[PDB]
Amino acid sequence: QAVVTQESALTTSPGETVTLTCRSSTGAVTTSNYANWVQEKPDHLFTGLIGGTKHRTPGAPARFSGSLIGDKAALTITGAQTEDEAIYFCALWYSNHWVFGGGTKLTVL
Amino acid sequence: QVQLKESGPGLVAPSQSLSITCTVSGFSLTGYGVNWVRQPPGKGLEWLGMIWGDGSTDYNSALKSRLNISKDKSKSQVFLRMYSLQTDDTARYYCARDYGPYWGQGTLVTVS
Ligand SMILES: C[N+](C)(C)CCOP(=O)(O)Oc1ccc([N+](=O)[O-])cc1
Repeated sequence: QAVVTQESALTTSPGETVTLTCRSSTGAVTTSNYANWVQEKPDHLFTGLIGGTKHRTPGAPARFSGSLIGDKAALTITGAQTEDEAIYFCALWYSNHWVFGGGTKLTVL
Repeated sequence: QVQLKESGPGLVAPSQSLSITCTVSGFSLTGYGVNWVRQPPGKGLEWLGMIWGDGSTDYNSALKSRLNISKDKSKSQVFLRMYSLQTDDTARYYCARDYGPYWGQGTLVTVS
């Protein structure tokens, strides 16, 4: 069994730099786990952000960036906007399945 | 521009079963994977299965027995199927293209 963890919620403000972090229960997240980052907008709109641990999905704004930081993966926004306010999701490829984190609620004030 | 689209059936009765169809578009169904993710109303995202660009398909272990992902290359559709429908199955169902991601609108499925 493999539980993925994300921060429940985090508060920021325009122009600020933010870091969301997807971690594992089994152990350090790697390139093997192919970290996916998805944003949930109201009315249930998922939009792909980060692919292959760190590939900006051909659509995500330049302010979105993925990478591994320590034993975990992370999504960072460099100069956040109001419209970045949403719940972000991360999935972890454990070889033959996919595990979703609980989502991070990001309030842009 | 990619485009996926969850064309499933309205409500569904308990005991009866459901079937959903993903009409992908803008690319070849043998060149990537497609997953069926689903979110119970007011709940977490959940993977149910995947179907390799080659045809292999894996399944969310605990929901092995009720599913069946498969696809019609010519029709460009990917199909998913559960059996033994129950209440906690009322969720929105989405199909995601691999290498993107690339999500689908979804389509709420109720269960009465
Ligand atoms: C683990 N697997 C194979 C079952 C799914 C991997 O798909 P992905 O790496 O998450 O999507 C990808 C893959 C590659 C790039 N890129 O820029 O080369 C980006 C996203």
